[PDB]
Amino acid sequence: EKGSTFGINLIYVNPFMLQWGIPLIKELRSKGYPIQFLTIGAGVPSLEVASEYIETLGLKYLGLK
Amino acid sequence: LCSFITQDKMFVSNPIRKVFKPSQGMVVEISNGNTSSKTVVTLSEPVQGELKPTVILKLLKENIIQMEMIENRTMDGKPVSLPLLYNFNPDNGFAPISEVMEDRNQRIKEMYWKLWIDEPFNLDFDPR
Amino acid sequence: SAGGIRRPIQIEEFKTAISGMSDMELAQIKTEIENSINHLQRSNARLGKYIAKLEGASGDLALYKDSVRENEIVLNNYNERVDALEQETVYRKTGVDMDNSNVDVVTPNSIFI
Repeated sequence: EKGSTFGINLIYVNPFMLQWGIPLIKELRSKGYPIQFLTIGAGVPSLEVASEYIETLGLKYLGLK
Repeated sequence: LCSFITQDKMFVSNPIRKVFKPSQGMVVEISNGNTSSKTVVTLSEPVQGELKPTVILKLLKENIIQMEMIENRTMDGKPVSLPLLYNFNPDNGFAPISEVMEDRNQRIKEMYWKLWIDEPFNLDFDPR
Repeated sequence: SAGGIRRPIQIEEFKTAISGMSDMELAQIKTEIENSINHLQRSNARLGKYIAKLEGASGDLALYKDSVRENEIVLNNYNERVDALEQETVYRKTGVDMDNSNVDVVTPNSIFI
């Protein structure tokens, strides 16, 4: 429906997925596709990695597992 | 305060916030502030020395936000209104405001016609 | 970096991701994994002492044994990941005739005419 939102789960232990996925979000977010949040699964990124995810991706909240 | 709005599906930044970003000179008047249905907020800026109204943000019919947007520097003195229209739906609480995209470009061309062309407004002619 | 994150990662997904990176990014990941290797080898040195101390003497011995067994599984991923770093590196240092056999000049035509 018009205005509806959804999130993405990327698996941290699969760095290839991160290598194409993370810049894909930024591209889709810059054009303003209705993405609300990102969940990083199967691990927790470090401070400096998380820092890039928060500031650059125009998300609203971050999923950590 | 709602950070972004909806353009048909996509999330472009809230332009009402962008316009009302405060600088030196601009003056905001609120009327009937304690009753939602008829409240009228009015921006005024310096225009050619004296102080003229530029933006009228108010309610039309129950679920249409009209951002009447005014250029005073015109051909013939008669100030020209750009009716920006925005759907207010209070169910989708995350992003209530969605822009009316139906006949959007044609409202924009209307204003720019009156600023540039002196002829009667008619868009139905072949570009060839 | 997402490569060499102190936990074991699948290799085929690393072997692709390593391809589309800069040479200074590969050196940063290579530095990070070797530090991770030295962290487990100094950890296995400490686990090695608590084995040799108790082996000199069976509860709280198998729990040391599967702890150093588990570290070898994670360490097996590290030097496998370092092996992929080596293979990506070495891919970037490649990118008179008097017989009338030729001209039959017994004939008037063969000269050039």
